[PDB]
Parts: sequence; structure tokens; C-alpha cells
Amino acid sequence: NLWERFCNWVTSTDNRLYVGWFGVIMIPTLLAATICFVIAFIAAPPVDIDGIREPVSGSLLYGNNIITGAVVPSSNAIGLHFYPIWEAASLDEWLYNGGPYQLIIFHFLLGASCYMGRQWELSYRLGMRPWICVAYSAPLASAFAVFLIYPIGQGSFSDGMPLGISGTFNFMIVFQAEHNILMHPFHQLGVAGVFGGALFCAMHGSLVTSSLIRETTETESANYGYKFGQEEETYNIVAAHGYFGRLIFQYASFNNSRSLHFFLAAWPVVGVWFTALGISTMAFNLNGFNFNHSVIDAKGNVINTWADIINRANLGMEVMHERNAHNFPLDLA
Amino acid sequence: GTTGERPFSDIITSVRYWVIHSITIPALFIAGWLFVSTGLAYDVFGTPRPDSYYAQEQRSIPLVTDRFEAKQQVETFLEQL
Amino acid sequence: YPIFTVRWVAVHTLAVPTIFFLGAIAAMQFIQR
Amino acid sequence: METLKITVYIVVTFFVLLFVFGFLSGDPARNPK
Amino acid sequence: GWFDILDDWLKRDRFVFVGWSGILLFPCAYLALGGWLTGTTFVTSWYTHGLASSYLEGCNFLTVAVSTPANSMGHSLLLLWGPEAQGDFTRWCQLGGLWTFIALHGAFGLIGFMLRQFEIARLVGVRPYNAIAFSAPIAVFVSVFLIYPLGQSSWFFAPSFGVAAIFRFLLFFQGFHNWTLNPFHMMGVAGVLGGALLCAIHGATVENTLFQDGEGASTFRAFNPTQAEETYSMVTANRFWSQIFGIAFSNKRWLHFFMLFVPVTGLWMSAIGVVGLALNLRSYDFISQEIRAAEDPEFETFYTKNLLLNEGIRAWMAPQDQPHENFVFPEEVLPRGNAL
Amino acid sequence: DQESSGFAWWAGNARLINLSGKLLGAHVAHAGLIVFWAGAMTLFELAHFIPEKPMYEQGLILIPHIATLGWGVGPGGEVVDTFPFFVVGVVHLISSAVLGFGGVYHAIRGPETLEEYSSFFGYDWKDKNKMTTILGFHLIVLGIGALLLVAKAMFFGGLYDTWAPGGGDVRVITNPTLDPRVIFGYLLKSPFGGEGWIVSVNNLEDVVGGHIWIGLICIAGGIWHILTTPFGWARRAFIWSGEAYLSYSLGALSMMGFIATCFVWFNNTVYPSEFYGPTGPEASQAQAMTFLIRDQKLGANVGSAQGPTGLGKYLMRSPTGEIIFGGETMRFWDFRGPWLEPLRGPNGLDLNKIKNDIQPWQERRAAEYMTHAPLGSLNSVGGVATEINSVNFVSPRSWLATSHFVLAFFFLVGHLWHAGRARAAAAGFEKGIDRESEPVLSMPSLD
Amino acid sequence: AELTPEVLTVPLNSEGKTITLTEKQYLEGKRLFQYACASCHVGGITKTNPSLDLRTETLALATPPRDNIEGLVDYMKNPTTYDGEQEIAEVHPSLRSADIFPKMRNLTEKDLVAIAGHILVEPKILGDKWGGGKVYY
Ligand code: CLA
Ligand code: CLA
Ligand code: CLA
Ligand code: CLA
Ligand code: CLA
Ligand SMILES: CCCCCCCCCCCCCCCC(=O)OC[C@H](COP(=O)(O)OC[C@@H](O)CO)OC(=O)CCCCCCCCCCCCCCC
Ligand SMILES: CC1=C(/C=C/C(C)=C/C=C/C(C)=C/C=C/C=C(C)/C=C/C=C(C)/C=C/C2=C(C)CCCC2(C)C)C(C)(C)CCC1
Ligand SMILES: CC1=C(/C=C/C(C)=C/C=C/C(C)=C/C=C/C=C(C)/C=C/C=C(C)/C=C/C2=C(C)CCCC2(C)C)C(C)(C)CCC1
Ligand SMILES: CC1=C(/C=C/C(C)=C/C=C/C(C)=C/C=C/C=C(C)/C=C/C=C(C)/C=C/C2=C(C)CCCC2(C)C)C(C)(C)CCC1
Ligand SMILES: [Cl-]
Ligand SMILES: [Cl-]
Ligand SMILES: [Fe+3]
Repeated sequence: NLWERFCNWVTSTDNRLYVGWFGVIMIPTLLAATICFVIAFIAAPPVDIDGIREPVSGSLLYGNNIITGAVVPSSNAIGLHFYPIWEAASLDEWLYNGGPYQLIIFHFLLGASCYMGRQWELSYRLGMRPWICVAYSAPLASAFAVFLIYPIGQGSFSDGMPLGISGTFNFMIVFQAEHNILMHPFHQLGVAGVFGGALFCAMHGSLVTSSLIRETTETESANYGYKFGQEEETYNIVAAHGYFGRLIFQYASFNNSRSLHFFLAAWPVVGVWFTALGISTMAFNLNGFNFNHSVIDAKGNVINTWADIINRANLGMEVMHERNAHNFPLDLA
Repeated sequence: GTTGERPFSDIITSVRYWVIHSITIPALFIAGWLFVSTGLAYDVFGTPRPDSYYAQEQRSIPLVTDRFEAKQQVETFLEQL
Repeated sequence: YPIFTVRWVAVHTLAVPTIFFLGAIAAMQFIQR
Repeated sequence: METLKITVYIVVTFFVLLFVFGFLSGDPARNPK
Repeated sequence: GWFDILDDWLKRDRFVFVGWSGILLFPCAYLALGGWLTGTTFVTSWYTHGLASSYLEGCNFLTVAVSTPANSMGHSLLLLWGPEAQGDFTRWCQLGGLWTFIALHGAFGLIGFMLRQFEIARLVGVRPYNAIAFSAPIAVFVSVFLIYPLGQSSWFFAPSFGVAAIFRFLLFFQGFHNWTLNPFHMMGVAGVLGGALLCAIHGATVENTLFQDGEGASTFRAFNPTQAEETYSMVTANRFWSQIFGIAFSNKRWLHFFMLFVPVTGLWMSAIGVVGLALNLRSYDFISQEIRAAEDPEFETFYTKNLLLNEGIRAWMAPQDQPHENFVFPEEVLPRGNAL
Repeated sequence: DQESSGFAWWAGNARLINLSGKLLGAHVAHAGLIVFWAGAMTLFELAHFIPEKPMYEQGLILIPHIATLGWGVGPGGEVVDTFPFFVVGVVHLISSAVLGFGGVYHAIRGPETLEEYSSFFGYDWKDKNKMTTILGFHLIVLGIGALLLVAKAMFFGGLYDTWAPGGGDVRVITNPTLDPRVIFGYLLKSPFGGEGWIVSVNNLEDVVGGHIWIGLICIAGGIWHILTTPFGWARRAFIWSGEAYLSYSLGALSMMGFIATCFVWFNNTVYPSEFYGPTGPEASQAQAMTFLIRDQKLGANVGSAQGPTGLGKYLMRSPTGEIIFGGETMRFWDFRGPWLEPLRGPNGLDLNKIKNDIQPWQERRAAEYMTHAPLGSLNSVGGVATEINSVNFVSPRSWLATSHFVLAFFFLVGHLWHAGRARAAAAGFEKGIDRESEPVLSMPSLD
Repeated sequence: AELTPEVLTVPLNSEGKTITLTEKQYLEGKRLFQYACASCHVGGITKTNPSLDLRTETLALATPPRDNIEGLVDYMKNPTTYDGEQEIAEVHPSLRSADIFPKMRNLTEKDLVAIAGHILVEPKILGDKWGGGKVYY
């Protein structure tokens, strides 16, 4: 059958890159988002992100370098409305209002969601256990948080994270002004997740490199002591555990490789999950702890803490973000 | 293997331990309490009491201005209370 | 088994003040301005 | 514009139909054991 | 000999190894940790900063800090017996003496810990790459807590030891140094986040390429630390990532060294850039952009928006974050957009 | 013990997979916990309820559900008698004891397996007939429950209707919408802005009608699954095991949880703002209204007032031309609410109605909703992050929206977890790779 | 610094008589002010109309004078515009409009003296911060 040949090739394990059914969506959507991103980063004209007819330049050809360049998010006048090309009277209007942003982020989110599914899929075709895709769900959820979830709760794709280095920082700063995310325990767990992951990654790598079993001379790389697919382990887990158990105390060390590797997966993934959830729940304006004026003296004078110093800085971001867009005294959008 | 001390399991399980420590853990805990309830923690460390941050008509913060007569500057602040 | 060891000292320099500090922090909840 | 809208709708339909019909064409059986 | 007798006792196999490095490590670490705990519970910041900062004053775990000494102390070591406290424990606390106490005993503790990793590595029989990797934490601590304030006017502008105090430090560095724009911090982000990534992805790969060595559905039991065979399949994990991502590890030794390299390299890059910020040698601007924007009021990028935010931070937080400056900004000089 | 089943203590409920009596026990025991919380939470809310305060200034999420169903409230949402709240809690609480008693009995006392005790309650996961039959029964239960809502709306007091003329009130629903072009038209609208998918349902008729429809759809499908076995294409497209079915429902419970989030965030019909506080878009629109009324009273001509950007300060147009509120609230112009629709003409906000027809109760409503926007800190300080302590408030909408996004996200993770494992258990490598038959070692090399 | 009898002494009427509130009395007004008022009046500003604050200076130039206990009680009974020309109970909570403003129903005469007492006392404690807005946060 001809459809069975197609299905046999879509699902082949002999392809240099695995395609698969998730890939039948992934490949076109990612290619579309990638091509449009490259073109808009170089060439897009200014975009009126805040919907106040004050366009924001973001591309290289319009006076940006790699650091200041962005694909600018679509207009605040658009809000959450869907805005493909065909909804616009002309390419010129589409570029002015932020069209490439929606095109890119929606194709990308679709493409990365299917990337996750592709990971389950090839793993199933290979006889593997299936949960690598669960780990990749932590950055995917984070991407979902800042491109889709946070716009939904706020009410405009214009509050999505710009596709750009400086645009990203403009997102972090305005976010802290509005939601106090440093004082939110879900971002703190994210910090604990990436710092801890960095630490543990550093740790595991130094401990295994430390226990490598002598197989080479000095005039060559220790790496040539491992050959792709040997059945013998290349380091000495017992020596590494002997070392690290003495560094702290023995029961604070791992003697089970599977138990240690599970810990390596779980610590950053969980912490990133929570920090995705922190962006996703601050989207609905459940904000970080507010301790402003929390400590008071017996007369009633405010006794500042460091929280009140954080507030003075938050205030200064607040009254300067979107400096022309507010006509009324409360920041409700 | 095992290094040689008595396992912590057998210790918090043994009756002798909790004979000793049902007195000691509460004692220190009560000790800590009294350190704050007597007001000693305020004077040992110099931390102001809720009525010792300002004088009754002052909103200026007693900031140390001089490096070397600083010890005396803090005490000139406490006197104005 | 011996009773006092290097570990013994180590657990008690952390633990004795911990319980003491928790006591002091306990009473602080009842301070009214 | 409308020609583009129809062009993309056809493209999207095509791939979505590859996906549903591909995953119905006996996926569980495609494994090594 | 007595030295060989003391060496015998220091290097005894106990529950908590001591070693020669212990004579430095334990008292300094214990005093750094004890000093932080002591101050966050009892010690104010009313005379150094105008801040409350202890459990005893009303602060919670997120707002307690051992705060930095007032700007007027300069870079004084602030020793207890030194000239500022003159042996008065009460006044030393009120002057910020716990800050240097912690930072200095902490600095020496970190030396002791790195010596500890050396000492244990030599006794046990392994290469000393764990201590090498710990250079990055030390480089970070030295640059941020010692060099950076030594570059500035005083220990005051070092980070105060506290959760929210650290957050303020982060925000000071955005408003004043535009630290996000510095490529040395960017390289640190990429080594921290790239380390998290390698940690997560290598753990998942091993757990999802295991061989079947037991019959239990919880697969942990199927490992014995004395076993000789690899517990997961490098061949299968290679094919998977080759076909998913394009490239895959094929050398287990290079893979684990790479896990050392990345986050160690990145912390060292962020230290370098902090060393630059000690001197206010910032990546604050791009000159080309400022020349365009000064001549063209319709030019607006995300770079120029961030600078408006930095200017708002500085004017709105400086009167209380830098109280030794006696700053008084009348309302009309404060930068602010419409309405807010 | 783990040596008997394979699963460890932290995965101990996986030992229940082929023990239908104990598995029934845990399930019935869990359902008691839900019903317990529902009753317990209600009485807590009632013990703390104050009638003079609005419900949303008091941290209530259940009493709002009960009042929307028409029990306890009078005109405009005012609570007139609290005894129906009391009943709902007591009855749930009393029922949970029943559900608990049976759940515990089946768990540790009843027969561990049902398959030898009775051929009707017993089930084998791989038996596609018995599974569709159990599915069918439960579909029938779901249909009945959806009709109970119809019956409460049509035959038993009605529902609270924020849109009712003269101001919202309890109202009996006489003409549910049955027109499939409306009911299934919701299922075909876009999820994006100004459309809303099913979240845009803005009248009780459409609500009551859709439930008549799924009420009938469910009972029919229930009968259909009791009478049929799965076709051949479904047989080869699915995984037939207990974990597999658990994963299918995790995905579904996830999809539903996301949908619930959007519903309570945007919709003010089945979530009456009278009870739940204004929505996000609403409070922002209410802010613009409040300042329009105030400035106009001072003598401003809100149609021709130009704002700093050049756009109108009080009034601008939408991208399709509609007269909308100006300022940054321009993003919220899809908002619809009973306090604002009187000022809506066919072209949008009617400048003449703004000038002459604003009523005091509208100015009161706009001010109330502006100063109760769903914005607050984790410790329930009300406002933007830069707000000083004073107002103890977080909108129920925030609390309900954030929790159910967390639950939804984790259940999607749950779906990915159990789905992949189900697939690997069925294929026979969920425990790792056979050394003596490694699949990759028999495929050819990529290069 | 203490909440002294000197601090808790505010004008009673407009003819110079005074009233000395207790600490308990002041704490009552602060709790009642947060229950009924803070939604619009947090910190002495006015969210729904920033042009009119709760500062003692502003209340003094109001008509009738609102910088003593009498007029604030009167205002909470029958509020008017800044020149006393329009009665505004229809849009401002009061005892007269407790039917449409329910949080004013359960307020006794003692509760109105406390709330007024808190409005006059707080600027004495916090100075320019009362009514100053986010510049003084
Ligand atoms: C994606 C976000 C992101 C990421 C990944 C990073 C990553 C990093 N930032 Mg940056 N940063 C960000 C955003 C981010 N930042 C933003 C938006 C800003 C605002 C502009 C800042 C502002 C900022 C500042 C101000 C600083 C950093 C620094 C750093 C580095 C800190 C590394 C570290 O572990 O220090 C942690 C500290 C150490 C490892 C020192 C050693 C500590 C010892 C080992 C601890 C031992 C404890 C002991 C056992 C007892 C503890 C007990 C107690 C808990 C009870 C790292 C490269 C720092 C830097 O560059 O330093 C060189 C720095 O000072 N960032
Ligand atoms: C909602 C939670 C929930 C529920 C309903 C169940 C239910 C069950 N679990 Mg699971 N389990 C859970 C959570 C839950 N588990 C969690 C969180 C963990 C991790 C710690 C485990 C770990 C776990 C393991 C490791 C095992 C089970 C097993 C079981 C089954 C037998 C338990 C047993 O032998 O108890 C014996 C215990 C007792 C007899 C003590 C008394 C327990 C009862 C229920 C107390 C009830 C109190 C209540 C107030 C009484 C109400 C009275 C009424 C009149 C109102 C049972 C069906 C077992 C199994 O599968 O066996 C084949 C098994 O091996 N569970
Ligand atoms: C969806 C559920 C839900 C929601 C939306 C609310 C919402 C609300 N509740 Mg209620 N409540 C709930 C469940 C819920 N509750 C449950 C399950 C209980 C039983 C314990 C209660 C018991 C309860 C009481 C007793 C009270 C409330 C009250 C409140 C209000 C204040 C909440 C607050 O301050 O929390 C504080 C915030 C937290 C405690 C943060 C918790 C964060 C969680 C732990 C994160 C969990 C993440 C994830 C699930 C963990 C697993 C991760 C892993 C898989 C990797 C608010 C209106 C109060 C009120 O005002 O009543 C009038 C009140 O007094 N609730
Ligand atoms: C989903 C719930 C459920 C299920 C599937 C079962 C299934 C079973 N139970 Mg169990 N049981 C349950 C709940 C359940 N029970 C509850 C809640 C209790 C506590 C009241 C008990 C108490 C109990 C006892 C004491 C015994 C069983 C036994 C049995 C077995 C024989 C039942 C029989 O022949 O009934 C035949 C049918 C009937 C008797 C008519 C039932 C009419 C129902 C109750 C009308 C109401 C229906 C309505 C939809 C309920 C709404 C509930 C609400 C929460 C929404 C069977 C395996 C027996 C057993 O296994 O002995 C070895 C046994 O001794 N059950
Ligand atoms: C809880 C509800 C439920 C469940 C779990 C099942 C489960 C099952 N049904 Mg039953 N069924 C139900 C309710 C349910 N049914 C009801 C209420 C009815 C009456 C209308 C039916 C009518 C019905 C029929 C007529 C058939 C089944 C069959 C089946 C089996 C295959 C399902 C399948 O392939 O779906 C997968 C779904 C598809 C392949 C559809 C194509 C893809 C769609 C378009 C995806 C759209 C999703 C997207 C996100 C949009 C969602 C929102 C909105 C726009 C729609 C399976 C055992 C089949 C069987 O074998 O019966 C013997 C069968 O022929 N069911
Ligand atoms: C049971 C609770 C689950 C909590 C969420 C899941 C935690 C682990 C998820 C990490 C996925 C990583 C990517 C693949 C990782 C991967 O491949 O895992 C592999 C590893 C081993 O798998 P096995 O096949 O042996 O076991 C899984 C099943 O087959 C059961 O046998 O899985 C586990 O051990 C799961 C442990 C469950 C118990 C988890 C409890 C830990 C969380 C405790 C709560 C923390 C809260 C913190 C609050 C601040
Ligand atoms: C300073 C100084 C010194 C020192 C002293 C010391 C050394 C001290 C120590 C102290 C200490 C040593 C203290 C301790 C403390 C502790 C604490 C205070 C704790 C607490 C805890 C808690 C609270 C817990 C919590 C938690 C966690 C974390 C986990 C889970 C969750 C929970 C929540 C449970 C000297 C005199 C020599 C000299 C001079 C200076
Ligand atoms: C299986 C199992 C389990 C579980 C269990 C469960 C989950 C159970 C449940 C249980 C339940 C679920 C129970 C319930 C109960 C209830 C009750 C017991 C109630 C009672 C009530 C009453 C008596 C009422 C009273 C009243 C009235 C009448 C009115 C108002 C007031 C009052 C409240 C007084 C666990 C996990 C442990 C583990 C082991 C195994
Ligand atoms: C009540 C109500 C209503 C209505 C509702 C309705 C009428 C609904 C319907 C609904 C529906 C009617 C739904 C359905 C859905 C569906 C789904 C959700 C699907 C799923 C699917 C799947 C899951 C599949 C999968 C797959 C593929 C894709 C391929 C091959 C393989 C498999 C089979 C796995 C309204 C809105 C009016 C108003 C309100 C109330
Ligand atoms: Cl901005
Ligand atoms: Cl605005
Ligand atoms: Fe490894």
C-alpha cells in the first residue's frame, strides 16, 4: 500500500532525524516561525506595541544591534484578538501592528509542543522508558507562561515577552514593578532550581571526572579512556561516593547511580515547573508578598525594612513603564 | 560501612535519651523565651524597643555620620530619647 | 558504643542554640507595639 | 488576502489530517518488541 | 612525633571528617553561620541603614538581614577591638560589625572548605576536580562581597546578608549599572541556565535509558554500587539525541567534564564583570544608540525603554537606599509618565 | 511490600491496579474527601460570612456557587437568608460520612478482588466490553446531573441572572435555547479575543439550553456504550489498560481545568460579578467609566477631549471602529456587563447616553468595581505590588483562576507521565532495556 | 515615641473644644476605617477622586469645615461636595444611604467618633505621608 510506505517512512528509526507524526506538525510550524523570525529581526519596520501610535523599532536595518533587536509584540489595540496576515488590509498595516509576533509565537508554541511529543514518540520507537519529554515540559511550560498564559491573564499579547535580548529584560523589569516576583515563593523556587541545578550539574561532573579510572597516559586526553559502547563503567562510583560522603557525611551522599540521576532530573524540573507556574499565576494578578509598611513603631511611625526599599525601586519602574499609555491613576492593565 | 558512633536511630529511640532530653530541649527553649521576655535581648544587642526608634517629635533617622567617634555618636542618639 | 564523640560536639553546637533560638523567636510573637 | 487565507487553511487541513490519520494507522504496533 | 600524632587524629575516619583543613573550616563556617543567625534574630540596622532587620523587630524570614555598615565606616575592617567599637559588643553590633565578621569569617571558611576538598581527595585517591570546580563559588563570593565594595565608597554598597536585601542588591544593579546589558553577566546566565539544562537532561537521559536489571517496577533496586556494568545504555541514549536534536554525546568522560565546564565557566565570567562594576566600568550604554536617539525623538527601542526604567529606579529609591547622602528630591524632579 | 508487586511505597497505590475491591475502596474513600471538603468549606464560609459585606470582600468561593444556583439571594445579589447555604454544607458533610464508611470498608475489610465475588461489578482492564459498559453507566449519571441543573433552572426556583431587567435577580428560565446553530455555535467560535469560545456564553437561556443538549447527548452515548463494543479502528488506535485509561482522563481533566480558569477569569454570567467581584477587564473598564463621570461632571466634553498620545482621553475607536473607552483600557473593549450596556448603542458607546443617561447606581457600580479589581499579593494585600498595607483583599477570581491553572498544568504533566508509561508497559519495556536484545543495537547506524 | 495623650488630642467642634482619645479608641477608628473606607481612602488619598484627600489642611477649607469630630460625623451622616452645595449620599457611603451602602448600616454613634478620630489623628503620626500618595510610600 502507498499509505503504508509513507507511514513506514514517517515512523522510521533509520532516518538521520526522526520525523514521526508529531514531526509532521513540528517541521512546518517551526520552519515557518524560524523563517519569519529571521526576516523580522533583520528587516521589520517599527511596531506600535503599546497601541498609542508611538512605534518601537526592533530590527537590525532600523538601527538595532544583536542586543537591542527584537521582534516586537503585537499592538495593545489588538489585545487578545487573533491577527493573522489575511485579517489585515495590507502587509504594511500588518507590520505596523505587530503581525509577525503572533505568527511566530503561535507557530513556535505549536512546534515546541510537538517537539515534546516527538520526544515521547522516538523514545517509544527505540524501546526506551518514556519520561524525557516530561523534563522538557519544564522549559516548554515556561515558554507557554511568557508568550501565551501571561498575555491571556493580562488581556493582550502586547505584554508577551519580546523576542529579543533587551526586550526580555524589559519584560523582567516591568514584571517586577507590577507583580513583585522576587518576593514570590514560586520564582524563589525557580532560583533554587536553576542555581541548584547549576550546582548539582557542577557537582556531578566534577565527581565523575574525579573518579575516572586510569586508562590513558599523560600525553593524551583522559577522554580517550572511554570507547562508545563499552560495557564497563568508566568511573568508580564507590570511590566517588567514598570521597563525597566524607566531604559532608556518608548518608548525605548517593551510592545509587539511578537514585542520583533521578535527583539530577527532579531538582531543576520541579523548580522550573514552579517558576512557570509563578508567571502563570501572576498572570491572574496573584502577586508576590507585599510587606510594605509592615513594621510600625509604638507611636505609629513606619519603620522601613528591606521590603520598603524594594518598593521604592518597584515604584520607580512603575511610574516609568509605558510612560504615555496611562490616563487614569491605577495600573489595571 | 559504619564508622563507629552509635546510630542516631538507636539514640532517639533509647529511653535514656528522652529521660535526659525531655528536660534539656524544653530548658533551652524556656531559656530562649526568657531572653526575650525579660528584655535582655534588647540591651545585649542594642536593638531598639518599639518606643526607642525616635523621640516623640522626630522623623529624622539617627544615622552614623563619623567613623571614629561613632561609638559616642550612637550614645548621643540614645540620650535624646 | 562511646557516648561523646566529635559528632556529639558537632550536633550540640548546632542543636543547642537552635532550640534556644526557636524559644526566643517563639516569645517574639507576643510583642505588641 | 483571501487567496492566502484559503491557501493556509488548505495547508493546515492537509497536515492535521496527516497527523490524525497517521496516529490512527496502527501506532501502538510500531515498537521494537 | 607530635606532628605525626596530630596528623593521625585529624585524619581519623569519623562521622564528620575533620582534617587539618578543619582547624580553619569549622570555626569560621560555624561563626559565619552563627553570626548570620544571631543578627537576623536580634540585631537591628537602625543606625546603619535606618532599617529594621531582625525577628525581634518584626521582620519575617524574607526581610531579616545582617545589613552592611554605614557608608561612613568606609572600608573599615570594623574589628570588635578596633577603633570604632573599642571592644563594646553592643556598639559593634549597632555599627555593622556582624557584617564584616560574617563576610571575613565566611571568606576564610570557603578557603577551609576548598582545602577540605583537597585534603579528602588526596586521602581517598581521586583527582581534585571537585575542589577545582568550587573555584567558581569562591570567585563569585570574592568579587561580589569583597572586591565590589572595595571598589565602591564603602562596605555599605556590598550585599547585605538577607533574602530581600539580596533582592534590593539585584535591583540596585539594574538601575545603576544596567547589569542585564553586560555581556559578562549574560555569559553567567548562559552557564547557570545551561547548567540547569544539563543537570535536568542528563538525569532524565540516564533514568530513561536504564537497562532492565531487576523485575521491579520501581527501577532503583536494580543498581548495586559495586557493579561493573553501566546502568544505562550510552548507545541508545546516543541514537535518541542524534535523531531528536541533531547531535548527541558519545563520550561519557567528555560529557561529565562538560557538566563541570559550563556552570563553572559561567560563574567566573559573572565575577569578571562584577569586578568591572566595582569601578563603575559598566556596560551601561551603546554610544551609537544614544547619538541617534538624541538627534531623532521618534527613535525608540527596548534599550531606550530600559534606560527610562533605570532612571526611575535611581530617583525613586536613592533617598532611602542611600540615606547618608541626605537626598531630598522635590516631587517635581521625580521622573514619571502620565497619570502614575 | 514492594517485593510482591514491584512498586515501592512512594508508588504504593500502583499495587491497586489489579485489586478491584481495594481500588473501589480508595475511589469511594476519595470521593468522600471531596464531598467532605465541600460541606466543611461551606460551613466555614458561613460561619465567617457577613451579609453587609459583599461576598468577594470575604474570601468566599462556595457560597458564590450556591447563590448563582438561585439559593439564598434576592435582587442584585443581596443575601436575604442564609439557611440554604447551611443545608448545602450539612448535607454534603453528612453524605461524606456515608461515602467514607463504604470507602474504608471496601479498602481494608471487603474482598480485595471483585471478580470472584460478582461477575457484574468485577472488571478486567483488557476487557473492552466491560469497560465501555462502566463508561456507559457513568455517562448516564453525568447526563442526569446536567439535567438536574436544567430542572433547578426551569422547575425549581430558577437561577441568578445578572442580566435580568431592572437589575439582576433570581429568574425562572422558561425558554432555553435549543437552536443547534446557537448551542453548537459556541463550540465553534474562536478562542481568541472578542470571540471567546464557550467562555463567551452570556445568557442563562444559552446556558440552560446547552445543558439540555449535553444532558441528552450523554445519556444517548451512555446507552450506546452499554450496547456496543469498540470498533476495530478504535481497538488498534488505543492502549487498553488501567493506566492507559487513567492517562486519558488526566489529559481530559487537564483540558477542563484550563477551560475552568478562563471561564472564571473572563465570564461574568455563570460567575456573577455580584458574587465573585468584577473581572479583570471589567474593573479596568469601570475605572475609565468612573473618571469619565467625574470629569464630565466638572464640565469636560469627553468626546472631543484629546489625550497625550493624540488618541482620545476618554473615548477612542476599536480596530473595527467601535466607540470604546480610551487609555490603556483599550485592550478591554470586548468587556460586556449589565452596568455598562445601557450606554451601548449600535456603534459602541453612545456619546449622547454618556452625557445625559448615566444613573447613580452606575456611578456607584463603576467605583465599587474599580476599587475591587482582581489584583493582590499572596498575603492578600489589595492592589498593585507597590501598594501599602491597608486593604485585605484578593478577588475570588484570582484565587480560583490561579489554583485551577496549577491543577490543570500538573494534570497535563500527569497525562504525559502515565500515558508514556502505559505505552511502555503494554510494549514491555517500562522497566528498562533488555541487555540481550537491545533494539538500537540491531538497527543500522545513522551514518 | 509613643501614642501619647498629646497625640490623641484632636479638635471636637470648630470652636476650639477638644477630645482626648484613648489608645483603644484610636485602634477602633483604624479598624473601622479599614472596614468601611480604605477601599477608596487608603492612606488618606481618594482613589476615585485624587483631587480631594483626607488631609487636615484640605478638610479645613471644606464647607462646612470638616477638620474636627463634629463635621466628620456630620459628613458620615450627610456628605456634601467640597463647597457644601450638593448632597452626595447617593454616590458616597453614609448613614443616610446605608440602604445602598451596606457597610454603613452597623455603625453606631461611637463608631463614627472613632473613625473621625482616626482621620484627624493619623496625619499627626505620619505627617505628609497621610494623603501624599506614592511619593511618600
Ligand atoms: C535568568 C535570570 C538570571 C540568572 C540565571 C542569573 C544568574 C546569575 N546572576 Mg544575575 N541577575 C539577573 C538575572 C539572572 N542572573 C537580573 C535580571 C538581575 C538584575 C540586573 C541580576 C542581578 C544580579 C546580581 C546583582 C548578581 C547576579 C549574579 C548572578 C550569578 C549568581 C551565581 C551564584 O550562584 O551566586 C551565588 C553566590 C555564590 C555561589 C557564592 C558562594 C556561596 C557559598 C558557597 C554558600 C554556602 C552557604 C553555607 C553552606 C551556609 C548557608 C546557610 C543558610 C542558607 C541558612 C549568576 C551568574 C551575581 C554575580 O554575577 O556574581 C559574580 C551578582 O552579584 N545577578
Ligand atoms: C487519598 C489517599 C489514599 C487512599 C484512599 C489510599 C488507599 C489505599 N492505599 Mg494508598 N497511599 C496513599 C494514599 C492513599 N491510599 C499515599 C499518599 C501513599 C504514600 C504514603 C500511599 C501508599 C500506599 C502504599 C504503600 C500501599 C497503599 C495501599 C492502599 C490500599 C490499602 C491500604 C492498607 O492496607 O491500609 C492499612 C491501614 C490501616 C488498616 C490503618 C487504618 C487506615 C484507615 C483507612 C483509617 C481511616 C480513618 C477514617 C477517619 C475512618 C472513617 C470511619 C467512617 C465510619 C467514617 C488502599 C486501597 C496498599 C496496597 O495497595 O495494598 C495492596 C499499599 O501497599 N497506599
Ligand atoms: C482550588 C482550591 C482553593 C481555592 C481557590 C481557595 C481559595 C481560597 N481559600 Mg481555600 N481551601 C482549599 C482550597 C482552595 N481555597 C483547601 C483544599 C482547603 C483545605 C486546607 C482550604 C481551606 C481554606 C481555609 C481554612 C480558608 C481558605 C480560604 C481561602 C481564601 C484565601 C486563600 C489563601 O490565602 O491561601 C494562602 C495561600 C497558600 C497557602 C499557598 C499554597 C500554595 C500551594 C501549596 C501550592 C501547591 C502546588 C502544587 C499543587 C504542589 C505539588 C507539586 C508537585 C506535584 C511537584 C481563598 C478565597 C480562607 C478564607 O478567606 O476563608 C474565608 C480561609 O480561612 N481555604
Ligand atoms: C461506587 C460505589 C460503590 C460500588 C461500585 C460498590 C460495589 C459493591 N459494594 Mg459497596 N458500598 C458503597 C459504594 C459502592 N459499593 C458505599 C458508598 C457504601 C456505604 C454505604 C457501601 C457499603 C457496602 C457494603 C456494606 C457492602 C458493599 C458491597 C458491595 C458489593 C455488592 C453490592 C450490591 O450487590 O449492590 C446491589 C444493589 C443495591 C443494594 C442497590 C443500591 C441502590 C443505590 C444505593 C441507590 C442510590 C444511587 C445513587 C446514584 C447514589 C448517589 C451517590 C452520591 C454520592 C452521588 C459491590 C462489589 C457488599 C460486599 O461486597 O460484600 C462482600 C457489602 O457487604 N458495599
Ligand atoms: C466520556 C465520554 C466518552 C468517552 C470516554 C468515550 C469513549 C469512546 N467512545 Mg464514545 N461517545 C460518547 C462519550 C464518550 N465516548 C458520547 C456522549 C457519545 C454520543 C455522542 C459517543 C459516541 C460515540 C461513538 C459514535 C463512537 C464512540 C466510540 C468511542 C471510543 C473511541 C473514541 C475515539 O476514538 O475518540 C477519538 C476522537 C476522534 C478520533 C475524533 C477526531 C478528532 C477530533 C475532531 C478532535 C477534536 C479535539 C479539539 C481539541 C477540539 C475540541 C473542542 C471542540 C471544537 C470540539 C471510545 C471507547 C467509538 C466506538 O468504537 O464505539 C463502539 C464510536 O464509533 N462514542
Ligand atoms: C509522587 C509525587 C510526584 C511529585 C511530582 C513528580 C516529581 C518527580 C518528577 C520529575 C520528572 C523528571 C523527569 C524524568 C524523571 C524520571 O524519568 O523518573 C524516573 C524515576 C524512576 O522511575 P521508575 O520507573 O522506577 O518509577 C516510576 C514508576 O514506574 C513507578 O515505579 O521516576 C521516579 O522515581 C518517580 C518518583 C515519584 C515520587 C516523586 C516525589 C518527588 C516530589 C515530592 C514533592 C516535592 C514538592 C516540592 C515543593 C517545593
Ligand atoms: C555572633 C558572634 C558570636 C557567635 C555566636 C554564635 C555562634 C551563635 C550561633 C547561633 C545559632 C546556631 C543559632 C541557631 C538558630 C537556628 C534557627 C533560628 C532555626 C530555625 C529553623 C526553622 C524556623 C526551620 C524552618 C523550616 C525549615 C527551614 C525546613 C522545613 C520548613 C520549616 C519551616 C520547618 C560570638 C559570640 C562567638 C562572637 C561575637 C559574634
Ligand atoms: C483508604 C485509606 C485511606 C483513606 C481513607 C479515607 C479517605 C477515609 C475517608 C473517611 C471519611 C470521608 C470520613 C468522613 C467522615 C465524616 C463525618 C464523621 C461527619 C460527621 C458529621 C456530623 C456529625 C455533622 C455534625 C453537625 C451537624 C449535624 C450540623 C452542623 C454542626 C455539626 C458539624 C456538629 C488512607 C489515606 C487513610 C490510607 C489508608 C487506606
Ligand atoms: C453545556 C453548555 C454548553 C454546551 C456545551 C457543549 C454542547 C459541549 C460539547 C462538547 C463536545 C462535543 C466536546 C467534544 C470534544 C472532543 C474532544 C476533546 C476530542 C478529543 C480527541 C482525541 C483525544 C483524539 C485523539 C487522537 C488523535 C488526535 C488521533 C488518533 C489518536 C487519538 C485517538 C489519541 C454551551 C457552551 C452551549 C453553553 C454553556 C453550557
Ligand atoms: Cl516600558
Ligand atoms: Cl489608562
Ligand atoms: Fe552521570
